Amino acid sequence: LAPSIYGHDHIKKAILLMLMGGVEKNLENGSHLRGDINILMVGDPSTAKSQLLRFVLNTASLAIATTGRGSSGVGLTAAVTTDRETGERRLEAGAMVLADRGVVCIDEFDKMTDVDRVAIHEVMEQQTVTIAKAGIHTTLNARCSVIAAANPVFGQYDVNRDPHQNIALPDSLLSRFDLLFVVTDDINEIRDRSISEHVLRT
Amino acid sequence: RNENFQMSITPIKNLLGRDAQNFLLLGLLNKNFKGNWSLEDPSGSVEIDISQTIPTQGHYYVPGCMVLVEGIYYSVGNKFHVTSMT
Ligand SMILES: Nc1ncnc2c1ncn2[C@@H]1O[C@H](COP(=O)(O)OP(=O)(O)NP(=O)(O)O)[C@@H](O)[C@H]1O
Ligand SMILES: [Mg+2]
Repeated sequence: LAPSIYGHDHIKKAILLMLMGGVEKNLENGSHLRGDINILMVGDPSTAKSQLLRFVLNTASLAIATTGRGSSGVGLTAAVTTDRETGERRLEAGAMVLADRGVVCIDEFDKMTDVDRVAIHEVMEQQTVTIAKAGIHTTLNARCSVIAAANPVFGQYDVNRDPHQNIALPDSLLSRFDLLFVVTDDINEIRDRSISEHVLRT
Repeated sequence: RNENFQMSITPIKNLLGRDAQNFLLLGLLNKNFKGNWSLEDPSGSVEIDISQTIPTQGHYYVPGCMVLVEGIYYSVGNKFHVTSMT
């Protein structure tokens, strides 16, 4: 995976297992346990977080790209529109629904407005989204691995302070990710030599 | 042009970050302003430790002399530990 990215071995391992998520369970009364693996890469700039998202976007069978500012919460779940073929109100699938039995890539994830992130919760918790507007009252499948990229509240990770203080997102959202990765561009001559000569070959 | 070299010289700037590895240098024998012995190349300079070295005996080794040097680079002190000099 991503042979043009140096290092990040544990992340590429997690990405591989996330492309190949575990079996979904269905239980009594139709009770449900999800099988996707949800990954959050949070860390310093220029740590290949976006490039790893772009590799995943090019490698999964079904991947939908999104970015924090560019994504509306409605544009993420599903949107009501009038089908001009007939004149009726109809739902248009958003990114989370289009990625069903696939993955969603989210770059600049912590830059989202919170009324967007309020719409992330049902996909993570229930693999579904629920619509209750325009006289349309439905639930849609959104069964997909979210992989996301973010930065701390400060421009770089501050090891003097706690993860909940470094990381912008609520704990009620962070707990829904399977693996929370923290990466840093921590300076070191040996690693810098290695990554540099790799990038020049690239 | 000498047959013995055509191992081969790495310019001093190539060393940086290539930790704990054998190299052959060619350099101007400085004494740095900090006082330490040193080699300089058009690409850069590095401080040297001579305390374990074996020079070849048919030569003088004054400052500013161009010297071929074999040694191990150590990034921890940014030193170049000299095996031998000629
Ligand atoms: N380990 C690496 N190997 C090779 N290139 C790398 C590596 N880490 C970063 N880069 C390069 O850094 C550039 C920026 O990568 P990118 O994925 O946008 O970083 P990022 O983690 O998303 N930073 P940011 O969006 O500011 O939080 C790309 O051109 C990558 O090729
Ligand atoms: Mg990025």
